[PDB]
Amino acid sequence: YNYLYRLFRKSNLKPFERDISTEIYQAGNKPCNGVAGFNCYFPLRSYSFR
Amino acid sequence: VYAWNRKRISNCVADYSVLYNLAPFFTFKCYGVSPTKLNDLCFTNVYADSFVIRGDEVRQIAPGQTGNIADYNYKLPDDFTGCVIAWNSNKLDSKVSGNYNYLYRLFRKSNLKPFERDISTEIYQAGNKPCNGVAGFNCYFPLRSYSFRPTYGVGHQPYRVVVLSFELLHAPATVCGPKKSTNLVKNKCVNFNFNGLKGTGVLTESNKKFLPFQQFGRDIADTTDAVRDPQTLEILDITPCSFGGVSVITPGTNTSNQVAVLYQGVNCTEVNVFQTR
Amino acid sequence: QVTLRESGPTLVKPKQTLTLTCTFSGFSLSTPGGGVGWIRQPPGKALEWLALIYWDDDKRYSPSLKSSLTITKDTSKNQVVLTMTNMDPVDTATYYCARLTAADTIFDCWGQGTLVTVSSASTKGPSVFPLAPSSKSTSGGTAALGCLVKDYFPEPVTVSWNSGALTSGVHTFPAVLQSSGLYSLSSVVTVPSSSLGTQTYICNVNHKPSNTKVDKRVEPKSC
Amino acid sequence: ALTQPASVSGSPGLSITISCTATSSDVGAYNYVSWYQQHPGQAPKLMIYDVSKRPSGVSNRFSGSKSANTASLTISGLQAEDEADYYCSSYTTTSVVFGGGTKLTVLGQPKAAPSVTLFPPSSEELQANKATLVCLISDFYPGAVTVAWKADSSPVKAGVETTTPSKQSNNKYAASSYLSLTPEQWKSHRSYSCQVTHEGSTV
Repeated sequence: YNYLYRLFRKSNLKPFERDISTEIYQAGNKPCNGVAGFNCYFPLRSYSFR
Repeated sequence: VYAWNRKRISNCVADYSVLYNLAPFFTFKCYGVSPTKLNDLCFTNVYADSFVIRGDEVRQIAPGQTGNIADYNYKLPDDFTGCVIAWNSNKLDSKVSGNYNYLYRLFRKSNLKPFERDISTEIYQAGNKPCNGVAGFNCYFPLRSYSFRPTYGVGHQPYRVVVLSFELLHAPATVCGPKKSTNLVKNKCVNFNFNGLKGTGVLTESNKKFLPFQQFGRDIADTTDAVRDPQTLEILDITPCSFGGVSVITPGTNTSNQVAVLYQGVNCTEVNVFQTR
Repeated sequence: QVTLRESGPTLVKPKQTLTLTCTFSGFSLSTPGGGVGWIRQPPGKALEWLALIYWDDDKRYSPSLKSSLTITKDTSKNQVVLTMTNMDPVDTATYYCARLTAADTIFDCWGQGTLVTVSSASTKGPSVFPLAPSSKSTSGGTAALGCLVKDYFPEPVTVSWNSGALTSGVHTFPAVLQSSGLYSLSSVVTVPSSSLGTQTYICNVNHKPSNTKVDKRVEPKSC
Repeated sequence: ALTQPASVSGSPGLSITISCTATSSDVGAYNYVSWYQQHPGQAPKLMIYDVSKRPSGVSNRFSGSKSANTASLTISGLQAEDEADYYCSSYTTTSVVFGGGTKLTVLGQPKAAPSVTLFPPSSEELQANKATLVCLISDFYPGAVTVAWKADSSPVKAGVETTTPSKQSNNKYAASSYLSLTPEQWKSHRSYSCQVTHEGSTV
């Protein structure tokens, strides 16, 4: 829970662009707010450190 | 389980978006590049496997796991760059008194190697005795019988699992994902990407006759001048966007500040007005 | 749509083997998850499952009755046949065959029902004698005429005055079991005294177990 | 097995619920449960399967749920054409149980009066000694009648009792009168008048 990893993002990343966005991921064709939908998950993958 | 099929598809268009409008697939864990950015990615050799397991055993299909079906029935290497698809199939694969139409191997000497299908069924072996395998207690049948009854909750219900083995090896690809086809904008300088060929220009209607196999077109100066529309077979014409040089006519700063503008290479349309040669 | 009709002899000798069939039409039995079963409904009781077949020749039966219930499939002609032995005077009930589309939809579409009343008695000849709509029924409002079909043991028998037309009007009430161990129906039609003397009215008895269809009429009498 | 309430009453417009208890539930998780409807004289038709969903052709009045182990059928907006038996069915470990029955009695209807119809016997069965005069009455809401067949003498029935609900389209209980008229005593009987007594209005 100390070190983490961010998943894919809708917009691209320019040089020195601090991505601190943790909201829903581009709901679009289906309301993804709250309940996750297809191709829409929370952009935060917790890494495992054995 | 032990006779998992393999119907390899090649040289076809694979639109994975069709699987989203199907039955709820709450197992789409793409252990690969990207589950979202998947349609815009061509593949070379895609191997589609299929098998039916229980509910609490779907977590063993991931690359690297222990258990019984991930070590002696169907084991995946720790290099699988693809997706796993599973869904509850208890609506049609669960009957009264148990569905005995799914057999899974239980007793196997060594661990199953990557991508091996054990279609043979030989009785297991034992110690200092040559059991042929009739009714021996010391020995046992390798395959077992699943009991898929609707009397079981989430975990013991059948789940049809289907994986796609994306090789992604460096070779001429055959399975390319589909791309959208926006409406044609004729007589308006825009960007075009007709079958990889990029560039900008004014797409119009041409009058030349191409050959049935000739797709693109060129000129005496090695420039794409005409390409046929991939959707509708019609000969178009590619003329670049209206450019040209600008030359300012100034009578001198010490005299005045009004200036005239000359747009060299235009017909007073692609911009008092006076058209010169 | 799905049409589940039954057939077979309703009346038979006791301690025999029934041959109640179920002709299905409108769907294919080879669909994954499909199947046709059999449900029993005793008079004045609840439903109870007896047997069920599937699309892979699997024959599931009730755990209580396994030595007599033998179901078979004839998809070549689309006719599911059920056979049961050791007929006792406790199995008299209206049988239904319903299609099991899937596990979630438990017997969505059902049949129509065929009562099998076999305890001791055989068939009996029905006596058809329509009741004449005399001045008593005429002056007493609607001159309701009804055929007096009686002296018959099998319960399932349909009647319809001037079959084809005049769907309404007929009462068609359940029969009464008297001390003779037989049934009797007196279904009258609600046709008023507007025009009934110059026409012809036949209730069209359909006592199929006896294989008899006596169509006859009556004339206004004088008491 | 599955136990169900025997008699359930409901006012027109309100909503009533059914109970499909466990009763030593060998069903396990009790995933799938379907409710049927069987009117008197017809075949049971499915109303709601997979209570989280409903089949096509069923109005929004029918709905179901299962909190922990008991399935309930919530029927809102009761009407006259709703008095039928319901059955909850699930998948057991070795069979398909159908449970018990549940009769719905929707009160709040005016008490109807039964019309007497004494059809005279035709002159075809009298020559064969089969006097079977009938006083078929119907169209009454309570359902408790007692015919008083008598030719100006002691009233007797002798087979009139039949217990026929006959829930037809008008939802009115019918009856069935059958006389044991002696073929030899038909001459002595003047007309054999028929009198029917109804509930409440005994006269």
